[PDB]
Amino acid sequence: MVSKGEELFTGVVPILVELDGDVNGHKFSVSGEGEGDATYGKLTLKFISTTGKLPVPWPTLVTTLVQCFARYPDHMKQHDFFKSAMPEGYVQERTIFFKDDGNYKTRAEVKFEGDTLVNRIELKGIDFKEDGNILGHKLEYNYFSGNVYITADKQKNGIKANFKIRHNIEDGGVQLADHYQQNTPIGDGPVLLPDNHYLSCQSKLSKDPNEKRDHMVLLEFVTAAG
Repeated sequence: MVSKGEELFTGVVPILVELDGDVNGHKFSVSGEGEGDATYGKLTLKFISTTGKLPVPWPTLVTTLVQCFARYPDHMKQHDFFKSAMPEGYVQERTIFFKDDGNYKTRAEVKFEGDTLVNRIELKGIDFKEDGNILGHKLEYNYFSGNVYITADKQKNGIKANFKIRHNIEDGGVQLADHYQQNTPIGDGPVLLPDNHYLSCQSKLSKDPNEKRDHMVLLEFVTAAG
């Protein structure tokens, strides 16, 4: 049978993202608008910086800026924690260790507001080197992929995940970002605790030729597997 929360994602769902960030005392805000279609695991979004000068590369913010839009194959639907927590939603927490540099710590609440999926985020970054790859803006703006490895966290009625992102440096090298993640439902009802599996993710960053504010256009595909 079709799950309650699963039925909320059969079609195109509008998305709003709101992030407040503080990286080594540099404050910034990001507003995102777009849509997701979990039938195809497809997200299309436009992000705009609204306050302080964006102190970090846009690519380092992709993973923080809604895994309920993952396409879960039919044979895997009973391992989809994310949709099962809806519409009340879940809290997502991460620490993102940038190798030989600082870390982000994030807390996000993901839920429906009416028919819109909303991601509200607070982001704190510390210990970043002021001429490093992040504060020095030395990362390429193009494309990366990821495998989010998900395990059940039945103590907290949620999940844990960890994964690595390799961000291309302009010089040719790679800036590693080690992600550690926990998700806990906001409601008190039953959620699907999954067997071990992963999310295969692909992110394509682009620019709106007409847009003069600091911004990021994102096309993303997310597919459960394993």
